[PDB]
Amino acid sequence: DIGKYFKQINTFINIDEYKTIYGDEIYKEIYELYVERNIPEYYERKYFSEDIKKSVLFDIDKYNDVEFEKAIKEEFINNGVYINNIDNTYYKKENILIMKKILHYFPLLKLINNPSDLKKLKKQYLPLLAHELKIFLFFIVNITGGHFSSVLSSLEIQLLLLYIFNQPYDNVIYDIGHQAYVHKILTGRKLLFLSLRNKKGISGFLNIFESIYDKFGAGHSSTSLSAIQGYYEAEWQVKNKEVDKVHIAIIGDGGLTGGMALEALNYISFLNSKILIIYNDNGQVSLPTNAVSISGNRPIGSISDHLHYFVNNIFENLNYDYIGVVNGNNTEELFKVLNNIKENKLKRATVLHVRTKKSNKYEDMFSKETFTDIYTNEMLKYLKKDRNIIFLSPAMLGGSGLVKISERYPNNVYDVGIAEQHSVTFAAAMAMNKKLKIQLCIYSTFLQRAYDQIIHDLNLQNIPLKVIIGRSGLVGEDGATHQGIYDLSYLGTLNNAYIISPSNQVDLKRALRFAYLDKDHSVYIRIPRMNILSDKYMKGYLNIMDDDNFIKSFIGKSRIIKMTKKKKVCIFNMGSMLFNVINAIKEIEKEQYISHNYSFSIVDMIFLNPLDKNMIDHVIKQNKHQYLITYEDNTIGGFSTHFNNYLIENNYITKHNLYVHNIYLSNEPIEHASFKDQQEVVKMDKCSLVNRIKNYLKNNP
Amino acid sequence: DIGKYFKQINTFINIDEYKTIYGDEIYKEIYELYVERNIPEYYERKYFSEDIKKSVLFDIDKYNDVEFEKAIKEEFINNGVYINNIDNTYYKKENILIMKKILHYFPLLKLINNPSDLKKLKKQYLPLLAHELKIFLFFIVNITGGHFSSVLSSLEIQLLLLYIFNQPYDNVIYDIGHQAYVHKILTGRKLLFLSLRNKKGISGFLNIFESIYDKFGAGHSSTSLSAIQGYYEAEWQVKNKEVDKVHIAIIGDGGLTGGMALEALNYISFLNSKILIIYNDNGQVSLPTNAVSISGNRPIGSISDHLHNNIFENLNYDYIGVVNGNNTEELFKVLNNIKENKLKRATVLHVRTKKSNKYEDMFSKETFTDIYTNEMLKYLKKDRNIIFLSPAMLGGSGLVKISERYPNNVYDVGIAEQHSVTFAAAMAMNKKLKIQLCIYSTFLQRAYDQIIHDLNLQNIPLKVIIGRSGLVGEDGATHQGIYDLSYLGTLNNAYIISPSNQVDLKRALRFAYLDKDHSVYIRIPRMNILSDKYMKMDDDNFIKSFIGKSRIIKMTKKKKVCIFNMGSMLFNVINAIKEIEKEQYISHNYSFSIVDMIFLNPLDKNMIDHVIKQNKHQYLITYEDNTIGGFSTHFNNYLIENNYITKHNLYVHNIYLSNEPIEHASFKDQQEVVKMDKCSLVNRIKNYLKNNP
Ligand SMILES: Cc1ncc(C[n+]2csc(CCOP(=O)(O)OP(=O)(O)O)c2C)c(N)n1
Ligand SMILES: Cc1ncc(C[n+]2csc(CCOP(=O)(O)OP(=O)(O)O)c2C)c(N)n1
Ligand SMILES: [Mg+2]
Ligand SMILES: [Mg+2]
Repeated sequence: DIGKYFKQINTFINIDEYKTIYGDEIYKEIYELYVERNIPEYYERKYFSEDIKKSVLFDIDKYNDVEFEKAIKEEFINNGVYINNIDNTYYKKENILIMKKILHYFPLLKLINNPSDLKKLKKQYLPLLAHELKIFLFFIVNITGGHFSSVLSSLEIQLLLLYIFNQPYDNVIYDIGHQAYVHKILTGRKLLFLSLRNKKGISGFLNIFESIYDKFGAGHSSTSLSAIQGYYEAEWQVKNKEVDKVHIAIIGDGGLTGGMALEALNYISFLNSKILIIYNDNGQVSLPTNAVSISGNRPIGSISDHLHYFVNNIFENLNYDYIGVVNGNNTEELFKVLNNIKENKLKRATVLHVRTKKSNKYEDMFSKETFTDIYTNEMLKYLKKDRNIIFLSPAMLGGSGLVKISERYPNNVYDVGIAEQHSVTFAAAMAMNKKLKIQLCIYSTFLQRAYDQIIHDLNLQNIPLKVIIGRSGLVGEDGATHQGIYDLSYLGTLNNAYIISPSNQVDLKRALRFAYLDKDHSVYIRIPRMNILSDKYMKGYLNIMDDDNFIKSFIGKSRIIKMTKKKKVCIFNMGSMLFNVINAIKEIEKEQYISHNYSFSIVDMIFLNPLDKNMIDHVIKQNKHQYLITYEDNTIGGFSTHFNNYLIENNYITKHNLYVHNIYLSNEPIEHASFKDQQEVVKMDKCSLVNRIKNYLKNNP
Repeated sequence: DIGKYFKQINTFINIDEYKTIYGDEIYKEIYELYVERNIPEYYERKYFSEDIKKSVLFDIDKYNDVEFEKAIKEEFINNGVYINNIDNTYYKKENILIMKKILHYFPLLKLINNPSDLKKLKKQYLPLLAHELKIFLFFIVNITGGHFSSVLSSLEIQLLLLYIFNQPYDNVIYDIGHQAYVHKILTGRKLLFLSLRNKKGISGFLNIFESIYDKFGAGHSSTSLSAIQGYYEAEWQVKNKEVDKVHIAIIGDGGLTGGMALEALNYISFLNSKILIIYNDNGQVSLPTNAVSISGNRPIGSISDHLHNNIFENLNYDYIGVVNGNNTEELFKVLNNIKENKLKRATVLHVRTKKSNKYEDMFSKETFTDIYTNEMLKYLKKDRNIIFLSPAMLGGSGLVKISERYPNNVYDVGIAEQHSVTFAAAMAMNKKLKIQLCIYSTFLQRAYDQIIHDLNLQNIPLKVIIGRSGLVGEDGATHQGIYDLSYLGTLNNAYIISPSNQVDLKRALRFAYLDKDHSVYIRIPRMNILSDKYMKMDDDNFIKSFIGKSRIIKMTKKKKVCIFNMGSMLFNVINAIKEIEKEQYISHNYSFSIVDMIFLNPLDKNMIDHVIKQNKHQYLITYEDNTIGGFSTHFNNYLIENNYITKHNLYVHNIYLSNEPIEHASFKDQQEVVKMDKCSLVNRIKNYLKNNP
């Protein structure tokens, strides 16, 4: 029985305040439908002004598998879902059965699948539907995972934008897309929601390849305003060269802190684009915000404090029509305002300030701890003796591991909001002080915004700034928007840039000890989004001093993993997926053919600038290895470039008759899936490795 | 005679308004010193409170060459100039003699060489000095080149900041650094100002390797506020772990339009950093602003409209009202009050200012940007659905002639590279329009998360025009476009075209016009089009014959060596090949072939394998106008995929721009420095051939 889960979900929701917010009649309706479980016999007549064409969910028992699959495919196509991008296993008969079992406990939600079925609900009962969605999320994101609180924050906004305006004819764009689950539910994607953030399933972000209701997809913030202005200006130019559409952008307080968002706001006002900007004010700018920083728990930004006090303001100074602070969780008042905007027309850009609420084997080779925990522990140890370490983060204190540092040394942490560019330049200016050590913690994907500051402001001036790069390699369920696979490819193009790519926690400790002791080098350390390897794995597989000796023994000193005449093949591993190479090598030697006609050596590279050419020439010229295969956890242009270019410098292929091969993550969007599945997709896992090495050995003898 | 130049400069400067701005006494002093040329005999007593220790500029005749060089080196070192970073020829005896000749015509400027010598001038005569600088720039930038109007815009700001505050103890940071010539003049670098934006001379931007008075180098806008906040927070943390110094940032209206500047402003207010922000309001946001865009000549930004409780007051800033920037007395009053007191809160001093008041035989006068403009206008004549965008670089990108004639077709977004790329991408999802984004190579470095995450990930068919690719020249290392192929080549769903001459550029433009399903990048170089003397179809046929179709330049048994050229430096390879065969040894033991590659994605492996398996070439050398990770990566990796080097006895070499800061110099000198010129090419190829036989 699943009813106990729904009862517990309802208990977790404060039902008493429903009366005060809405009214006695609304409270009674909600209590009867969702608490007393009293459903009318003809509730469709009571709650809907017109009859609704039901889905194939209620005619499932009368279908064979082939016909049922064809019918569900046609239904998804007619509701705008590009079903060919979803694996068929998802829309089978059993999955639809499970979804029906879930939806039977939702009298109004089980009968709504498209905006047309939404508009047949009586307006006065809109809060009731808003309650059902609230339970549904609590049942789905609990099982599949993803962003939760932000979805509840803007539930009424999505509901009312679907109810009132005519999408997809009218353009509506969200900012980060991690809170638009309700938008997906009422646009034809409800039945597939059990496949959230899996292989060939529903993404956690809006995608222009899932449906037509997703005008622009994003996972990086501060993008909605520019995107919606582009939509408005294109739809204005098309008519000019020959605007009944309503262009709406929903951006939160945190998103507006980003520079691109501010530029877009300024330009939207400047051009006077008839865009409604729903500023979702919720009190959260960074992740998280309750953490104590150098500026307290206050949300980051003078705009945030000004708007909280104002609850002429900033928007009015920028020549915006301002509708006062309107509750975002009140369907009545927001309905009034949005319906007025619909019936009328925007004669100038308008900001609808809205207040909302937020709080209200493979497995045996990885332990529970994370590399970021190791980073935090080392930084705490180094802070215990030296207080001149300054940490910065672009609104990612929790992910970067700085929260435990901000609590204990609040004056040592600067949370600049979503200000990657500002974070880099600020930290660089703070690193010019020889009496301070500055470490900047930023994700691999977010450094793509600040590469220009890394090059122009940090690399030209040789400023000794330490940059900690988190979430490097394959992230997992977040998707292609969060793929940290461009670190070595863009950092390796710069001089003065020491780059360290630890594979296990020991190399991470040594890299951070070097960064602590170093005072004249800009050092980047690539921390993977991965658990630390197990000690048993380190001993069995990896086979694993004063200041001057350590510094001499660390920089550019690669670690040796494994060391009719056989052909000798050496693999140069750079990155964090060395475990795949080790297991592939352990698997290959079982077969007699390769174990008789070949021998293998594995060399672990921890550096990209400078490179350990001594180890390369030890393998090439001393032990006379034949084949050379690189293995990097990065896309093209990384370690393969440096290894190939060093060999081309010295013309080793002519000298030693070397066959060369390269293995790296493919240059195709690594879609949302698990980390193991992501390894399997790019064919970089153990079995794919053994297959590829066998093919290469047996193709070039 | 040099006096005629000074007379012409005096005529070019409006001296009548000096009376109205300052007063009759100041007008009389200015007219007597600078117009009437009535210089007293003991004017140092009249104008200065204390005596000034003169430089070796007056005792130059008493020295030999070596002793004078040592003395001037010591003088430069004691005035803060890191003279070891400047070529010795710039402080020879003759250069100092010429600078002395120039300075003798400046009664007060010849006697001032450092802040200490500046503070000995009477306050009432500060306008007089402010006039001298105005002439001096009018004489030096005219000879050396660089940014001119912006320096005159903030002349009083720099002069007064030097006069009033204790630099370099107090931290003062400018935004872009193209406006700080007066700051360089009165910090010990005046004598070297003839070597402006030359090889091993003084830069056109503030550099932390030229002097201690430069606290943060610039070149990309929107950086001053973050840098000054970093300085303030470091100075605060040092004291906390154990602020008498004044932290001042001078940022203009255009600089604040950039997103990083806005974030820095918000965060400075948020943390209550005691920073004085001199908002240089001049009415100029983009380059230029008089161009007729979709919004006319109006300066870009609602902040510009609001200014030119305010926005600053809403952001919890102390606001001193609009103060004139060319009035020395009023700004002196305000800044002197700030000095005598001390900021108890972040303060924005709104200030209003004013803005308007052979190698050679192989290049013609036309620039590839002109070709781009002509082609785009020709295409606009038949189709009106072409939309152009640029981040505040209409003149440089070549869009001015497009904005003037099709104002509804151009969106000048200010310094909004990120906004420009995302805006254009969202505008490119409309299948009824063609969107071309024009952006410089270095400025595109700010727009990378949007190129990857927003444009390439969603396969949006946006055309991007990259200007100033390769070596730019006098602008310096901050403007080096040597990362286009290294960061764009890591892109699926991305066609990249790197024309070497105008014909390939026009073909790329025709493809981008006809194409409707690909994101196409075209690398226009900062170079003139090649001379026609040097060089000497339907839609489906052209599209088939263009994409991934490289061009052939030139094509005991001789060893055969082939060079794969990618980029815009093909003329160097052509001349190197023409020169190398003159020697009998190489012309007997080798034969050469040159293949011009125009595409990084998709690649013309047909031409590669034609040279590698049909004509049976032996050696392979790549040549690109880009840094590491560009074409060399793709060529080497393709050869590694097919294992051609092992099976077919290949020697491989690569020639690309060095990964070291290419300092400010001429384009020819910049080619010489990276050893990528003709003579260096012949030397390198000879060495490689004769080292691996
Ligand atoms: C450019 C960028 N930087 C950082 C993040 C990480 N991030 C995700 S949630 C968040 C803050 C969200 O703030 P807001 O816009 O108010 O969203 P809400 O909490 O209202 O959903 C941040 C910094 C991001 N998504 N994009
Ligand atoms: C990041 C960046 N984008 C573009 C440019 C090109 N650019 C040079 S001058 C200028 C505008 C300068 O505006 P403002 O800050 O008012 O300077 P001022 O005219 O006062 O010297 C621009 C966009 C630049 N220098 N930096
Ligand atoms: Mg928030
Ligand atoms: Mg300006």
